Amino acid sequence: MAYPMQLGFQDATSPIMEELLHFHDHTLMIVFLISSLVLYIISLMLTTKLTHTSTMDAQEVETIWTILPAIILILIALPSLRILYMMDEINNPSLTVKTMGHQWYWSYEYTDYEDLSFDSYMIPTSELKPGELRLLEVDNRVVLPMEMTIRMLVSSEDVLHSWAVPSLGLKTDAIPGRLNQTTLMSSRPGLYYGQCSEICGSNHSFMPIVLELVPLKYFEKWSASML
Amino acid sequence: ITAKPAKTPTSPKEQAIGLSVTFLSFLLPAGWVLYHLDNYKKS
Amino acid sequence: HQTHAYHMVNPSPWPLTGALSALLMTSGLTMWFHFNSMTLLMIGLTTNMLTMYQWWRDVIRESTFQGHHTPAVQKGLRYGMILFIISEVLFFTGFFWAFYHSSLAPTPELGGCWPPTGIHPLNPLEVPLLNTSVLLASGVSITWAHHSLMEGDRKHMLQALFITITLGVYFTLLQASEYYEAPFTISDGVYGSTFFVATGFHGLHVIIGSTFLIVCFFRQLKFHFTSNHHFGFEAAAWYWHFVDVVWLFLYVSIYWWGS
Amino acid sequence: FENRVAEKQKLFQEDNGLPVHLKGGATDNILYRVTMTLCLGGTLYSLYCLGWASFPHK
Amino acid sequence: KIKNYQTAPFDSRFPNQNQTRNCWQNYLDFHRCEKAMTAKGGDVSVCEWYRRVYKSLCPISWVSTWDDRRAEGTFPGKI
Amino acid sequence: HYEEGPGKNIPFSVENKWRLLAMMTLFFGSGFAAPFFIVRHQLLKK
Amino acid sequence: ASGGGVPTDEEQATGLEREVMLAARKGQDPYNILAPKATSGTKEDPNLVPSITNKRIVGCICEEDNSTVIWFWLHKGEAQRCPSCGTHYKLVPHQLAH
Amino acid sequence: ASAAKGDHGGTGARTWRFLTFGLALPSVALCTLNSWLHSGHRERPAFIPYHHLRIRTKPFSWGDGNHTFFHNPRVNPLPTGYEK
Amino acid sequence: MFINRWLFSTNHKDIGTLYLLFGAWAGMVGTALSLLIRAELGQPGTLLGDDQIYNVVVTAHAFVMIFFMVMPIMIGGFGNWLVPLMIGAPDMAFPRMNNMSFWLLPPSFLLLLASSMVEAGAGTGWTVYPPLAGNLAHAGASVDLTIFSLHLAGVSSILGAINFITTIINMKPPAMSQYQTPLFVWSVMITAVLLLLSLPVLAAGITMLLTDRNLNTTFFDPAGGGDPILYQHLFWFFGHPEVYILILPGFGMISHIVTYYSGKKEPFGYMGMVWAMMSIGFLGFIVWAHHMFTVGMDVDTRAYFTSATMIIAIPTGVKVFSWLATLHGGNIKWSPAMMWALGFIFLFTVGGLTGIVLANSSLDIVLHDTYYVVAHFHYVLSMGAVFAIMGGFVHWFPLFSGYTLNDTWAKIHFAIMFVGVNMTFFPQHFLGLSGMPRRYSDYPDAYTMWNTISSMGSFISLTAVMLMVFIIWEAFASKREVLTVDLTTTNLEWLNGCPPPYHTFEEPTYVNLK
Ligand SMILES: CCCCCCCCCCCCCCCCCC(=O)OCC(COC(=O)CCCCCCCCCCCCCCCCC)OC(=O)CCCCCCCCCCCCCCCCC
Ligand code: HEA
Ligand code: HEA
Ligand SMILES: CCCCC/C=C\C/C=C\C/C=C/C/C=C/CCCC(=O)O[C@H](COC(=O)CCCCCCCCCCCCCCCCC)COP(=O)(O)OCCN
Ligand SMILES: CCCCC/C=C\C/C=C\C/C=C\C/C=C\CCCC(=O)O[C@H](COC(=O)CCCCCCCCCCCCCCCCC)COP(=O)(O)OCCN
Ligand SMILES: CCCCC/C=C/C/C=C/CCCCCCCC(=O)O[C@H](COC(=O)CCCCCCCCCCCCCCC)COP(=O)(O)OCC[N+](C)(C)C
Ligand SMILES: CCCCCC/C=C/CCCCCCCCCC(=O)O[C@H](COC(=O)CCCCCCCCCCCCCCC)COP(=O)(O)OC[C@@H](O)CO
Ligand SMILES: CCCCCC/C=C\CCCCCCCCCC(=O)O[C@H](COC(=O)CCCCCCCCCCCCCCC)COP(=O)(O)OC[C@@H](O)CO
Ligand SMILES: CCCCCC/C=C\CCCCCCCCCC(=O)O[C@H](COC(=O)CCCCCCCCCCCCCCC)COP(=O)(O)OC[C@@H](O)CO
Ligand SMILES: CCCCCCCCCCO[C@@H]1O[C@H](CO)[C@@H](O[C@H]2O[C@H](CO)[C@@H](O)[C@H](O)[C@H]2O)[C@H](O)[C@H]1O
Ligand SMILES: CCCCCCCCCCO[C@@H]1O[C@H](CO)[C@@H](O[C@H]2O[C@H](CO)[C@@H](O)[C@H](O)[C@H]2O)[C@H](O)[C@H]1O
Ligand SMILES: C[C@H](CCC(=O)O)[C@H]1CC[C@H]2[C@@H]3[C@H](O)C[C@@H]4C[C@H](O)CC[C@]4(C)[C@H]3C[C@H](O)[C@]12C
Ligand SMILES: C[C@H](CCC(=O)O)[C@H]1CC[C@H]2[C@@H]3[C@H](O)C[C@@H]4C[C@H](O)CC[C@]4(C)[C@H]3C[C@H](O)[C@]12C
Ligand code: CUA
Ligand SMILES: [Cu+2]
Ligand SMILES: [Mg+2]
Ligand code: NA
Ligand code: NA
Ligand SMILES: [Zn+2]
Repeated sequence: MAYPMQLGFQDATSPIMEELLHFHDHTLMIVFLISSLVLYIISLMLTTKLTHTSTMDAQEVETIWTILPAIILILIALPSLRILYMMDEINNPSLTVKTMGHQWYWSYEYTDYEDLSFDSYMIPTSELKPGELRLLEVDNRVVLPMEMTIRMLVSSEDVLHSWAVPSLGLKTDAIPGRLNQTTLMSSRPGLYYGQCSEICGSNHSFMPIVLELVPLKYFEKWSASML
Repeated sequence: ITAKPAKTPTSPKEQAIGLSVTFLSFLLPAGWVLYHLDNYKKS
Repeated sequence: HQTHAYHMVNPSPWPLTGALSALLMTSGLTMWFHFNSMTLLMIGLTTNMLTMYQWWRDVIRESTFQGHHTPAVQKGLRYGMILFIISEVLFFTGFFWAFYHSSLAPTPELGGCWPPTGIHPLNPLEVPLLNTSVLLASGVSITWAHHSLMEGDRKHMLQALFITITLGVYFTLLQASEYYEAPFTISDGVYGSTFFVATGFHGLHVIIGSTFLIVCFFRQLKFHFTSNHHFGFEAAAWYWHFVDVVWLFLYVSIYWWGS
Repeated sequence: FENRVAEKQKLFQEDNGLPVHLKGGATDNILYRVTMTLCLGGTLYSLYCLGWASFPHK
Repeated sequence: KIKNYQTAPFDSRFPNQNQTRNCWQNYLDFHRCEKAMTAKGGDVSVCEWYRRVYKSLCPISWVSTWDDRRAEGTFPGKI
Repeated sequence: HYEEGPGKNIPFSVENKWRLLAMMTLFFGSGFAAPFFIVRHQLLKK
Repeated sequence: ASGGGVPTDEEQATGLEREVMLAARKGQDPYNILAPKATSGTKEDPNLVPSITNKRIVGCICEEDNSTVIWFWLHKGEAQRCPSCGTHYKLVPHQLAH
Repeated sequence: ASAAKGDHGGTGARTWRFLTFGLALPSVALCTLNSWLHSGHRERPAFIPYHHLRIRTKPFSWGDGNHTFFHNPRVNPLPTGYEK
Repeated sequence: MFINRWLFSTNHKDIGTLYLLFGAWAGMVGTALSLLIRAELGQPGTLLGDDQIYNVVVTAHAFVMIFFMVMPIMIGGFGNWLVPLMIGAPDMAFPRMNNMSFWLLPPSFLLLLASSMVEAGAGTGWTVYPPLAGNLAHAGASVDLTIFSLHLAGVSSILGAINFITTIINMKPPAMSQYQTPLFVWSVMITAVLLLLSLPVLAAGITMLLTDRNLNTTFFDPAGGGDPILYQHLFWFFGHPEVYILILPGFGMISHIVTYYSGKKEPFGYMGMVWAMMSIGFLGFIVWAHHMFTVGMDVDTRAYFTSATMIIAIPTGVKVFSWLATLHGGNIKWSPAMMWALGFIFLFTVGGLTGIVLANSSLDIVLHDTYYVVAHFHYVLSMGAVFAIMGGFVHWFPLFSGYTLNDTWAKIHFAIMFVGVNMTFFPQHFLGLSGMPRRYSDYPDAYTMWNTISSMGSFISLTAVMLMVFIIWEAFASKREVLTVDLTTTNLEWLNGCPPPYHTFEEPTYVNLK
């Protein structure tokens, strides 16, 4: 989850999210450099009484400032697209889970073997237990096995929603009539939080996602107990 | 640019009036609605 | 007094009556869709027609009667009409995109096929083909009218223009009959939606273009056009070729390929 | 028909100060008043309809 | 054959994020197979791979609507 | 013709600065107040 | 087959359209449809700038394909020079019978 | 199916009238024949209350709310089937 | 005389004035909506109500700022005032149609206000996606009033685009080529081409939404075989060109301001500036699906839209560097309009660079529908389009009015606004990276500190807006009449004095061909 005064991304929980952090660091360095360079050149143009107001030839200098940005773009695009395609790589999941968005809660279906499904609603602030997080806890968490490749399929039975978990680098829109796929792999046990990420009406702010990552044997017994 | 001196000079006192009236024209109606929000919701 | 060639237009109420007519038509449609009433809509349609009538009347007064359409003014009106037609092309482009989006990737609700299960399209070799021949023919006859006008031939201009208008009207009646006879409706899923909204906007433009040709016919009867200066006719002919070309795209895409 | 454009050219070029939308004579004034009256009256009616639709009706 | 089925495998016909047609196709294939088997008095057990794949992939409400429409005579796919 | 020159090419008078202040106050103030009263209106419904 | 009945511009053009059309026949350009051709621009051979009043704005493109146009008021009287490049211009006021 | 006429000395009104009466209107007359030989009412298919057809998410703003604008009783079933 | 002049106008300056007044009033409405957003978010919990009333406010905030403040001010206001004067033309090509483009906007605004007063308002986002905007989740008139408001604004701008293109192509002096017209004129022509091509597609899409809501079509409804994602394609095919429509006239005014207050007769690199604006206009039509990286598109499509979007940095970077090269060697006049332009150059660059971060579809997975997007676009809109507007307004106010502003107050105003907007939007980057979603009326507790700061920033900007109104009042109250303006030889729009006569260029300029 996010923590107070946080400046950057939530800590990576999946190898893909770690890849994104390093790529963002790379890109942010460029952003800082270019924005600093512009601010600095502004100040330099503005800090002298010397003048040169006759006509200035432009041809030579515009090579520089087309070719250098083209090069920089290519240095961004190459690792960007590498991560893109690696996110698309085939991985062979060992479990499929579906989630359906609704106004205003998520339901989950785990139907590889038995007919397991349940709804997952925000815990009202007046019902939080001490230490629990406002607007983020749910009554029924999405329990999943850690250290395994999971296929998540996302749809909606009413308006658009979007199923997001920032620390796993996940955000997949929930579109009625459509079954969108993403892949999930947690390197660690724990609780990973996300929030509905497509405006969906009166309680869009209040339909969160909590994943609970545990060892496979615990997931199996939980699954049995949820039938 | 150059310009003539003001045809109808606006003294500091007059500017203080204009600025006060301007500010109050934005602040009082919104302030009234926001002050009474509870009475609107609790209704 | 001016020494450029451009037209300073007299102050005019019609921009405002047109803008208000747009308010009345849109709030009228809202009242009709949600509050079971046609009153505002009928007022808006009426003021819209009055606005168009007096505005274009005044353009005729400014040009035929007062002489303000120098070559520079005409050149601007040519650009304006071409740009207007470009915007209408992009408007239709959105409906063709919607048609191809739905028909190239038919969803499970349709049976996963195109045309959808339960839809029986019209035969494109029957009335749709007749319609194609009608509008193509009207493209030939309006070209005859244009050359007759340029050659100074009043009678044959009028005859060719009358033929063009008659074909436009024939297309419109054939399409009205086809609408009535069609076994599918606008509420028949995305097939009926794309079919009727795309051909329906085209049909409206055929009516608009036929009205414009009819304006030109009466202006010609009244000798307004010269053999060299007749931009209302030129613009109506451009608009008419646009309507003919949109039809050919509809016929090939929706009626034929989409059948 | 006969070509009477010259007569209309005389009419609409007459040095009477009238704007082109009224220069046809008294009928222009009537059609103008009808149009403006429908537009202004219709616009007031539409505001009334907004007012009505702005509140629930049980 | 392929038991110890865990979940639906990658299927080169449906390699993209949108998996709607994968659910739909296996649903059709299963019910096509079951109609063919039940008619000629065979065993629906050969239809099982399609059954497991569609149950893994398809939203419960889609399967349920489709089943309801098959029973009503309004299912628009060909079985 | 029409009036030309500073203060004359605008649809509002600038002949008296205090009448002008009032006009500008109603003009910009009505625009800024409108969303607050629309919010109130929607709250007073339900 | 063939007949007439369509008015020509010569017969029916009126107003400014007709003025433009008639002047063009005479090779004249009272309504500024054409770009004037430059003289050498010397004080002896200044560019002659028609006007229906006693001043007119000149735009001077100093060198061929400059994108910058230099604009100034040319007043009746002695020729004036373009601020940027010195090219001379002289106003030739008249009544629009020119 | 290509073209094959061959005029072009200098396009004029006479040529476009020739095309109008010699090719364009005869084409319309021939397709008008073809169409009036394939007129005649096809038999309406069994009604099936498919859920992707006869959509009603809001009543129409005319009539009883349930008839499309150019409703033809012979060929356009209502959501509940053909009218009597 | 009053009705003839101001309701029946055929004059490009007066219509320009009408647009400036309309957009200023809209700016107040949109500012108030923005303070309601930030009041709701200025402390954790719920202030107003749930997400519906909240997102009616958000939705209206965006439509007001875009369609009733920026575009009427830049194109209708500065465009109409400046473009004919900058080419020596006696008015626009279609001076009476021009007036209808103006008069369609008060009814368009009325329809949007009506949408928020009836039922529960249109709480859809300014993108108006179905099915939330459809007739089951948004039953009743509000969304249809919104659609119609967009129709009228669309017609207004399409006809204005026709007017501007025609005027700029057809009504220059016969000797002036397109490559001798000022950059602001180029920027208006290119924006008008973008409006002409993009708005009909929006009109098609919203008309399809209207018929899905009222005529039982199913373009966007899977039950009939429709697709919500088709709506998004049609909307964003318009929506990305629209943001270049919002910034290009700003780029044009920035070029004039930087040139003028550097004491230069011309911008650096004129043909490169033309090339860059044309390139931006063209590339702006082939990138729209970077608004859709999370909807489920194939990977190769995402790779293409990532790559095409980033290309736009190249021509935009030429413009930034060319502005810096225009300052270079200048005799810098530190006027208030110059300060606005300098703030533009830097803050626009920051917002463009965060847009390049977002262009990377892999990272956009995590940033999409978060406040990082909100931070990107308010850097280019509130510190870009708005700064160019304020710069142009202070620079040309003496031309339009004949009176001078108090420069010391105008510098105070800039200073206040600069603090306020940066305090509002800079912390939003952190909220977005750390995962706060868009269109939320309340947030998990961790996000409190930056939301609190952001809302305090928004009140600083309110104070600047109030001060702006006072400054305009003080100028008209004191009546300091303009005497002399520097650099008229390269700024034709000043050469007829301040304000210019109702009719200018009755006798056109003399320009020879040689
Ligand atoms: C840029 C617009 C103008 C700036 C406006 C505000 C200026 C003040 C701040 C700003 C002063 C400039 C320094 C900027 C970064 C400061 C925070 C940071 O450590 O950012 C870190 C990252 C990711 O973080 C991590 O994963 C590691 C965290 C490391 C923690 C160590 C402690 C760091 C110190 C605590 C920060 C205090 C919070 C500041 C709170 C600030 C609230 C207003 O976040 C991000 O990506 C933020 C993404 C922003 C992208 C826009 C770049 C524009 C830069 C313009 C600079 C030119 C010169 C400015 C020269 C400035 C003068 C014009
Ligand atoms: C003025 C308005 C404006 C402008 C000009 C832009 C400009 C750009 N924007 Fe946009 N943007 C918006 C207004 C604008 N934007 C809005 C309103 C939205 C949200 C819509 C909504 O959802 O409601 C949005 C959303 C948006 C998204 C979607 C993000 C998401 O929803 O998840 C993306 C993604 O690619 C994007 C990217 C860009 C880029 C690459 C540019 C480029 O044009 C910027 C190029 C500029 C530079 C790069 C700076 C100058 C360059 C140099 C100094 C050269 C050297 C630089 C490099 C080598 C990198 N923008
Ligand atoms: C031009 C576009 C524009 C502008 C200027 C702004 C200005 C501001 N916006 Fe903007 N905003 C949007 C376009 C804009 N916004 C859009 C498109 C969205 C997305 C909507 C959606 O999600 O659907 C949005 C969303 C958005 C949100 C996110 C809401 C959410 O996700 O829940 C927030 C939150 O803080 C925000 C706040 C502000 C604030 C504090 C300002 C302040 O900076 C405003 C301060 C005041 C001014 C800048 C003055 C205004 C101008 C004048 C008074 C004109 C003067 C006239 C003359 C000189 C002639 N806006
Ligand atoms: C539901 C029903 C349909 C609804 C209505 C649909 C549309 C109707 C459209 C408008 C029709 C209007 C018709 C106007 C006809 C004009 C006739 C009068 C003018 C005229 O007859 O002019 C002559 C042309 O004649 C001529 O046969 C003109 C003859 C036109 C022929 C038309 C087609 C019929 C021909 C059958 C021949 C078949 C050939 C097939 C092979 C073709 C291979 C290409 C030329 O003569 P001229 O001596 O140079 O004179 C010059 C002064 N006029
Ligand atoms: C040549 C034959 C006739 C062609 C022209 C006919 C009329 C078209 C009029 C306007 C067309 C404009 C909008 C098109 C909307 C849909 C109409 C589609 C064409 C049509 O007429 O469709 C009919 C349905 O009409 C219906 O719903 C109701 C139609 C009437 C209500 C229209 C609602 C208003 C919509 C306004 C859209 C906004 C305007 C666009 C703004 C663009 C701004 C730039 C089809 O009838 P059916 O009974 O379903 O099936 C036939 C079965 N026997
Ligand atoms: C974020 C963006 C940045 C990304 C990176 C960009 C880096 C850009 C760096 C570029 C450095 C280029 C420097 C050029 C300066 C040298 C030229 C100059 O400044 O001098 C002028 C040359 O002008 C001539 O002809 C030739 C034409 C005029 C030359 C002056 C104009 C060029 C100025 C470029 C300014 C760049 C400003 C910063 C932009 C980043 C005048 O010279 P002359 O001898 O003719 O007259 C002198 C008279 N004598 C002969 C008697 C002495
Ligand atoms: C444009 C105005 C007049 C239009 C008249 C119609 C002209 C045709 C244009 C469209 C051509 C494609 C139409 C395809 C329609 C489906 C038929 C088809 O596609 O047939 C195929 C060949 O098609 C093929 O286009 C082969 C290619 C077709 C060529 C047709 C003849 C014209 C070619 C020259 C045109 C002149 C030059 C134009 C200027 C460049 C194969 O034959 P099938 O019959 O499928 O049999 C298969 C069996 O197993 C079935 O039992
Ligand atoms: C059932 C639906 C009802 C509502 C829809 C509209 C209904 C009907 C509209 C039909 C349009 C008729 C337009 C008549 C224009 C007459 C004025 C005219 O034609 O004016 C001409 C100028 O052209 C000009 O302005 C050109 C003016 C061009 C205007 C028309 C372009 C068509 C616009 C239609 C609106 C479409 C909207 C579609 C939206 C989906 C005058 O110049 P000349 O002809 O050279 O004459 C001068 C010579 O005489 C000198 O010798
Ligand atoms: C949901 C329902 C929404 C309905 C909204 C409807 C809104 C609008 C109400 C429209 C009322 C129209 C009244 C007639 C307007 C005629 C304009 C015209 O014809 O404009 C002409 C210029 O435009 C030109 O040519 C070329 C352009 C001609 C344009 C004709 C008008 C089009 C109006 C609809 C435009 C959008 C169409 C769809 C695009 C997707 C003439 O320009 P003026 O400045 O007048 O004179 C110049 C003088 O020199 C002439 O002597
Ligand atoms: C987001 C933009 C808004 C910015 C904030 C506005 C800043 C302050 C504006 C002041 O507004 C006034 O404040 C008073 C309170 O200080 C209110 O009086 C209210 O409170 C008084 C004291 O309790 C009573 O005397 C009055 O009757 C009662 O209306 C009054 O109505 C309201 O106009
Ligand atoms: C010069 C400016 C012109 C301004 C004219 C103002 C005209 C005002 C007439 C009032 O009309 C109201 O509107 C509806 C129709 O006119 C009627 O409602 C009814 O009207 C419909 C009649 O078609 C029915 O469908 C509905 O059941 C029902 O709500 C209602 O009784 C009637 O009082
Ligand atoms: C040829 C054309 C106009 C030159 C003129 O007639 O004045 C110029 C104007 C801007 C120039 C472009 C811009 O300066 C941007 C690029 C600069 C690179 O150095 C070459 C390609 C580059 C894409 C240039 C190619 C070409 O020289 C352009 C397009
Ligand atoms: C009366 C008029 C002669 C033109 C003139 O000199 O006034 C003639 C010449 C061309 C005639 C029109 C054309 O021949 C075309 C049409 C032919 C129809 O058979 C009669 C109406 C029709 C519309 C004719 C009406 C009228 O008799 C017209 C208009
Ligand atoms: Cu569900 Cu937002
Ligand atoms: Cu974009
Ligand atoms: Mg989204
Ligand atoms: Na012609
Ligand atoms: Na809140
Ligand atoms: Zn010179």
